[PDB]
Amino acid sequence: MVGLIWAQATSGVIGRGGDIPWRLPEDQAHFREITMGHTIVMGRRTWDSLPAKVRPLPGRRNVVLSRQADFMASGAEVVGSLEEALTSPETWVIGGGQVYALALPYATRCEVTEVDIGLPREAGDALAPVLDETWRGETGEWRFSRSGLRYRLYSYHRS
Ligand SMILES: NC(=O)C1=CN([C@@H]2O[C@H](COP(=O)(O)OP(=O)(O)OC[C@H]3O[C@@H](n4cnc5c(N)ncnc54)[C@H](OP(=O)(O)O)[C@@H]3O)[C@@H](O)[C@H]2O)C=CC1
Ligand SMILES: Nc1nc2ncc(CNc3ccc(C(=O)N[C@@H](CCC(=O)O)C(=O)O)c(O)c3)nc2c(=O)[nH]1
Repeated sequence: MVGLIWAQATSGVIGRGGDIPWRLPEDQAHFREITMGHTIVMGRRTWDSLPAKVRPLPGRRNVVLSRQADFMASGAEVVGSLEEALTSPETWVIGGGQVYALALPYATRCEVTEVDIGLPREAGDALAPVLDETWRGETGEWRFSRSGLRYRLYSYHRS
């Protein structure tokens, strides 16, 4: 089972300027709950974007995709291909835009947070993959974050 997990603005934006363009602590706790105890796979940029305090993310086997054969990330397994990254039975792909797109065909679950923030797409943003009609989804109820932003959770699956 390969799953993808991400949070997006309604527009599809997931990243800008090498970071995530909003604050939503409740969603980050959700991320931890889903991923804890599993292998997680991410692109090198997403690894770079993790706060030092949680790089690597604790309690998870951190796998990082890079085309730099020499790249080393403390506490992570650097691999050069998606094939080498997807060897664990349950794997969560945690981004970013490039790696979500790469892994989408391999995935049978998506755990998606929609963030109700006005954030029109800009050139060079990182974007969420678009889920087509092969996916079946359940839509959760809107909640307000302590940050003031409304958000909701989707669970998608395809067999
Ligand atoms: N809101 C959310 O849920 C999330 C948001 N983000 C945001 O996403 C953005 C980063 O996404 P993005 O810029 O797309 O970069 P990624 O995180 O997807 O990392 C891309 C890097 O992965 C490596 N890579 C890509 N394709 C391959 C391949 N086929 N084989 C081997 N290595 C490969 C390269 O590393 P190298 O260059 O070292 O070769 C490439 O530069 C940031 O802004 C981050 O904050 C990230 C995760 C979740
Ligand atoms: N839905 C959803 N998916 C994501 N998938 C990938 C990334 C990449 N960026 C991340 C991922 C995790 C953290 C992080 O600090 N996580 C900690 C703290 C958890 C907590 O605060 O309770 C942990 O998991 O232990 C981060 O600072 C950036 N983000 C999200 C995201 O924000 N939302």
